[PDB]
Amino acid sequence: VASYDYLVIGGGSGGLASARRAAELGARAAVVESHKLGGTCVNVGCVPKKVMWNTAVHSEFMHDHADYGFPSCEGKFNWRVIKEKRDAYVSRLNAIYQNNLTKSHIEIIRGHAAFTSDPKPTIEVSGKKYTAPHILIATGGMPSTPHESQIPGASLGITSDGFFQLEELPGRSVIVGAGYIAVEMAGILSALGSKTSLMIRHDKVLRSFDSMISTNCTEELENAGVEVLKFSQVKEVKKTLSGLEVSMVTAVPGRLPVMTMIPDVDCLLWAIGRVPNTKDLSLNKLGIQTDDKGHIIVDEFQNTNVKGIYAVGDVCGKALLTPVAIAAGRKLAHRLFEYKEDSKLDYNNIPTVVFSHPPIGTVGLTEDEAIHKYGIENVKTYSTSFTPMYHAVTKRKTKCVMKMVCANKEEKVVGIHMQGLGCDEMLQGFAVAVKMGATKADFDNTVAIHPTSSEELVTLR
Amino acid sequence: VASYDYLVIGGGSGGLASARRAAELGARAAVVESHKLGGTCVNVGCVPKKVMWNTAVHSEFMHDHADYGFPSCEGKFNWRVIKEKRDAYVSRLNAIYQNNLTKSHIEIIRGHAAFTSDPKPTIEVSGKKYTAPHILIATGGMPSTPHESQIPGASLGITSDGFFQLEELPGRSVIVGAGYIAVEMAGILSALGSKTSLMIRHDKVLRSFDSMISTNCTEELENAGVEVLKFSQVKEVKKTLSGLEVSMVTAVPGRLPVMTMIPDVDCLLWAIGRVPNTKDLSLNKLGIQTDDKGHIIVDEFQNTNVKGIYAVGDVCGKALLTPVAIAAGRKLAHRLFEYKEDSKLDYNNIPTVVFSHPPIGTVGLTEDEAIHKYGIENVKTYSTSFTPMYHAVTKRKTKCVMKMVCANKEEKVVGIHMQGLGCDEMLQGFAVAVKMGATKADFDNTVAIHPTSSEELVTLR
Ligand SMILES: Cc1cc2nc3c(=O)[nH]c(=O)nc-3n(C[C@H](O)[C@H](O)[C@H](O)COP(=O)(O)OP(=O)(O)OC[C@H]3O[C@@H](n4cnc5c(N)ncnc54)[C@H](O)[C@@H]3O)c2cc1C
Ligand SMILES: Cc1cc2nc3c(=O)[nH]c(=O)nc-3n(C[C@H](O)[C@H](O)[C@H](O)COP(=O)(O)OP(=O)(O)OC[C@H]3O[C@@H](n4cnc5c(N)ncnc54)[C@H](O)[C@@H]3O)c2cc1C
Ligand SMILES: *SC[C@H](NC(=O)CC[C@H](N)C(=O)O)C(=O)NCC(=O)O
Ligand SMILES: *SC[C@H](NC(=O)CC[C@H](N)C(=O)O)C(=O)NCC(=O)O
Ligand SMILES: N[C@@H](CCC(=O)N[C@@H](CS)C(=O)NCC(=O)O)C(=O)O
Ligand SMILES: N[C@@H](CCC(=O)N[C@@H](CS)C(=O)NCC(=O)O)C(=O)O
Repeated sequence: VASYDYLVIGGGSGGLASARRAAELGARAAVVESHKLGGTCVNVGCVPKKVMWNTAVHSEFMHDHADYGFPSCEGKFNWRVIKEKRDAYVSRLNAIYQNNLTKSHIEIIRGHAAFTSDPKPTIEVSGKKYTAPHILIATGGMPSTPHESQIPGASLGITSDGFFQLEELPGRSVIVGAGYIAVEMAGILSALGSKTSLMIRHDKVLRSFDSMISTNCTEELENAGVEVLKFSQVKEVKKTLSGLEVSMVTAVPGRLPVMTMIPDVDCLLWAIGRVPNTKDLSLNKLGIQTDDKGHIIVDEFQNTNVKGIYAVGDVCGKALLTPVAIAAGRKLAHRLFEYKEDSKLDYNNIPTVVFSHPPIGTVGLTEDEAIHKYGIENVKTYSTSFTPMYHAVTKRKTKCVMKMVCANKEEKVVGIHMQGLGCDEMLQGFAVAVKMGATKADFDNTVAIHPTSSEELVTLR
Repeated sequence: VASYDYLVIGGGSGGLASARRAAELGARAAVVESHKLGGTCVNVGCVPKKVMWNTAVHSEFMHDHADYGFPSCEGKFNWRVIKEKRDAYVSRLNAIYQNNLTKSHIEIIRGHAAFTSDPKPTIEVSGKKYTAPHILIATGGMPSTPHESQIPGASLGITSDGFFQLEELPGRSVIVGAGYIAVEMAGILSALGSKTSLMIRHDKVLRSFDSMISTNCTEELENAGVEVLKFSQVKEVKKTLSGLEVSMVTAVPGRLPVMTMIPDVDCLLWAIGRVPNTKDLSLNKLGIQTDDKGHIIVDEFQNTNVKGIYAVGDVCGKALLTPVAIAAGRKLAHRLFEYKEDSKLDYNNIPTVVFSHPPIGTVGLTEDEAIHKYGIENVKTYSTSFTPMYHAVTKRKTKCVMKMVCANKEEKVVGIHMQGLGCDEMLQGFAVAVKMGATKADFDNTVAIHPTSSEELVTLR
């Protein structure tokens, strides 16, 4: 039984960040990884998604070429070209992260870890045992898929994982789900030329975001040529002579249900949820608490219910973002190796960008949430809607919407919501100000930058 | 003699903003304008520049088309197309601003104003006299040009004003100056295909910015194909059979001066400075103080040395930006019409974006300025240099540089400097945080947004 100061299970964002910080503090750490380092962020998430987004962005801008005095650009996107370059870039990152571990003197244990029956928390990887007074579980999650028992033929569809394996642009694609990943995929496929449908169970996408964003976002998708099938769900899928055939039930409220067949589907993409990766850990051998979805339960300091066992990131099922896993993993290392007992991540005011077209940036409370938190009488919002200067000369148009949620008399800024060109790079610094507890006067007292979209947030009235 | 509560001379940013705010407060105001409403911002500055920038941006992105899996885009930019659309957009703004005045019940007095000999401050416009207990001078400035006496043939070159009148893309262009406007013009002309030279008196452009920016900016220009003629100046200009011929002296220190002729120049653009527009105001009839450049002298509350006469904007020659004139004009109206005596603009921490390629964002103190203000021992900087993810797949490259200047033990953030893709929209919110007095811990305690360029500023080490 080889002993370490810190044993990290999972080599993704959370696991890598925590191990690296602990190593700086003097800990002798090891990272167990069964697949590729970089985990979801590098291999099948953040990075490859962003590259594909940059690609779709090129597609749109190329529609405006003629308006801007250039000659029309004629044609066919070649998926294999960018696919090959994207994969290579991912290969470059795997090698970098491996190097990052080595230079820090972190040992890399390759293989699948599982807890043992042993009294003091001990894991086994490929017959060998390993132990540490501090063990971090950061196994992330995976895409959820329907059971054939509930939706026959479900296994004919792919997930975001399968998306990153595609070698050609699908002619006809149907995306099922209404969350950010669904929105993202539909927008990329559609910009690149796939005939795309997005199938949602209600009337709007991103229903957990501020209602101004869910509304605007659903409209922007339609305007960009994505067919949004509202109040619809898949009843069954089947392999026809040429592609798939999707049976769906549409049940608009105040109406009779109607069954529709969607034929000649090349790609059926499930974007319905993510499941934690805890199933093969043997948690129960130590009685580690999970919820009924398999998520590991932790307190505010990332402690599990077992002493010296912690969990961070997607496996805990809260705020499923790379920077959250990183920050929680870092704070945890300072708590354990620097004896900072108050060291923990504040889960409020975490900013999010959704890579739609145009992109979405959000931080803090939605209008409804502030209304529930402070009372209708104590909530004031400010908002604007405009056409970015970029489109002053284009026939194609996109809008920019911004909303500021204030609370109390002081008008403390408790939430910012926007969609528009530039919003992806604009959010970060306002998130700093929101975190610091700025009020509307703080915003108003900052001189504007002209001409930009960003200045709109500092000149709201 | 028609009397008003507030008389505003000049219908640009400063004048329009002040008059509109005063009118909201109940003032009976009039705006005197001899040309077009919107002044420099609308007609020959901010707006038309930004449109041209968006156009040059299209040019660059179109170089990356093939890398991104698209077919190569072949050719010739048509200047007249965008020029016509740009002019129309400007026409649309003039009509909007005129309307904005009308709905506010602001009278518009068309013509050129000049002060009279009359005891109580009174102006005359086209034979009629006008008076008010409060008179704002917001006449802006103009491009500076050399005297034929010092540089023979100087009058063959054009200014940024003339740039907005060009009907065709110049084949060969030479820009003289090292300030933001010079940088901006060279970058637009060069991206659009003009064979461009930028002639500077020293070794770097933007010498008043942080040295990290002046260095990076000069390098980025060279990389983008702009020829930067260092330590050079124009000795004479002459009209040859086909274009202009520019005689220049190059005087590199540690070297002998060398005279060079630049032949076949289509466009010689002077971007050497701006002069205040006070020459035809008859200031001396009231003894209003100016400096030796003709700028109006004011105190911290925009008061001139004469009671009930104020000045804002470019004519005062400090922080020559549209949003500064606007903010100072607004604060002044609240002081005069809302009796807020402490109402004034703080000229510290004003943010600036330079529309280069890639764009520049700056706010607060340069490294040298903080060193002079707090002492070497009390200044700590953090910086980074990286290649934006956008270029992970392109053969063409641009860099992103960021620098944070901290002061004292607390590490208060006193200056932020960056250049890179997205920097134009990224600056605003960090400028809010800087204004509020954030420290490095405030930045560090804000969760990052991945993957973006913006996150680099919150994860500096
Ligand atoms: C398509 C997609 C797009 C996304 N886009 C973004 C985005 O733009 N921005 C953003 O912030 N977030 C984004 N996310 C979410 C972000 O990727 C995740 O929140 C983040 O990767 C979670 O990190 P983690 O460390 O919890 O887990 P992971 O990164 O999943 O790491 C888990 C690791 O543990 C390994 N492992 C699992 N079990 C074991 C075991 N028993 N033994 C050994 N190794 C094991 C796995 O192989 C893996 O490498 C996206 C996610 C997806 C799916
Ligand atoms: C090429 C260029 C690009 C720029 N780009 C930017 C940018 O991107 N962002 C930014 O923030 N700033 C930019 N600026 C600077 C910004 O335009 C100026 O700071 C701003 O317009 C100054 O406003 P103002 O009200 O002082 O004067 P102006 O806007 O010049 O207004 C002066 C007005 O007074 C009128 N007038 C003058 N004298 C009289 C008189 N005697 N009687 C009647 N009317 C009179 C003039 O016709 C004019 O309309 C740019 C400037 C230029 C030249
Ligand atoms: S996609 C890989 C992830 N990288 C990042 O999110 C960048 C993080 C910043 N550079 C930072 O906070 O320092 C990832 O998994 N990173 C793990 C890591 O240790 O950086
Ligand atoms: S280019 C014309 C200028 N407009 C702006 O700078 C936008 C200002 C913001 N909308 C704001 O601060 O409200 C300009 O000269 N504006 C004058 C005005 O009164 O808005
Ligand atoms: N600031 C935003 C919006 C554009 C903007 O600033 N527009 C001004 C002209 S400079 C406008 O349309 N003003 C008209 C009005 O007052 O509504 C951007 O640059 O996209
Ligand atoms: N955040 C910036 C920089 C890109 C970035 O985040 N790169 C990471 C990969 S996700 C990297 O190269 N890491 C290598 C390292 O640790 O230096 C952007 O998105 O452009």
